Amino acid sequence: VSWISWFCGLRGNEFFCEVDEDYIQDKFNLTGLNEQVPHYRQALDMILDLEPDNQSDLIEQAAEMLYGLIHARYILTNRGIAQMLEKYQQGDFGYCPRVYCENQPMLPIGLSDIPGEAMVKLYCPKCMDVYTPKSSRHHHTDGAYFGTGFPHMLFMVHPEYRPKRPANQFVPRLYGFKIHP
Amino acid sequence: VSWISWFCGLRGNEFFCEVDEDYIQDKFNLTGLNEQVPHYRQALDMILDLEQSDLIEQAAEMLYGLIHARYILTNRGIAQMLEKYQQGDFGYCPRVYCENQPMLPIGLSDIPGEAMVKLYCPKCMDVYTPKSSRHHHTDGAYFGTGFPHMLFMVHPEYRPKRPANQFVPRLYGFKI
Ligand SMILES: [Zn+2]
Ligand SMILES: [Zn+2]
Repeated sequence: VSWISWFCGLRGNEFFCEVDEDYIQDKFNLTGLNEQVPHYRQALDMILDLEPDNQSDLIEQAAEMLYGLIHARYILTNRGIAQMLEKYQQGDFGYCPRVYCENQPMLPIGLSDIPGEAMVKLYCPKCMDVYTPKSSRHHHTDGAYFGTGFPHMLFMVHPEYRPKRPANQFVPRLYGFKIHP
Repeated sequence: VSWISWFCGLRGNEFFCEVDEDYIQDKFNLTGLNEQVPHYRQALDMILDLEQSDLIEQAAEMLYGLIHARYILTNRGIAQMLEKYQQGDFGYCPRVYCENQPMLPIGLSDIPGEAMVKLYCPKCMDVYTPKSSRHHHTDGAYFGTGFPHMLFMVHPEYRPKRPANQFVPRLYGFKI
């Protein structure tokens, strides 16, 4: 088992995909992450199952953070997008709660690209609005681990997947009478 | 425990309120329900606790449910519901920018067996599907289509201030 497969397999991390480590091997992708997560190299090795080095517990955390931040970049590359598109087709991220979006499958998104500013939310292509995950096992995931441009990039590479707009809409009525507004 | 209290207490019936039986005693409220639910009077007694055809029940629920939809249009009903609203009994709007605005139960139709009860957001003014599954077997008709409105059109002070914020898509800090 890889550190990564283990992570992505944990409960609450259903929204993540396994980042190809080739991507991680290209130092050019990790630009500026070093000046962002504590124990950078120590955490980077841990993610790569490389040599460790006394509560080396706080490391796993920075490994999460690091992994998380890398993920946000990865899913902008075609492979990442492909892996995510697959989880999309599997409904891994849930479906739009809005009644008239008829369970349109959602995509994970971040309200900010800066860490620790907001927990990952859910985007609906149909709606084009963002919602809060119904599960709580997802109320501790940083939106920054997904970013703000991911959902868009995906659809701006796979347009055939964009949904047809809602054939129906909510129409308020008191007794069969359309109330306005 | 009274049948009604028993019912409203079951799991999955958190959205219901206890209908004052005085209301039930006025035959004028039950107009046309008799030609809608099977074993009408048998089911009506059961609801009032009056002394495998455990179907006399399936209809008690239906009947109760249909009565409920009417009840919550009366001030008492509205009051009891408004209370459950203040308690968040119906959940909050999933929409991120509605900042957990508490919702109200609603029906997409007043006709039975046509759609399961959905959730209305005053802020949003849109309807959503309950996140729990224990609510995916409740008829919207037991709540009706005009209830949320009636409530707010009697308790305006409760209408929410519109969203101070909105979703703004961006690729890299760039509104797109
Ligand atoms: Zn939607
Ligand atoms: Zn709302």
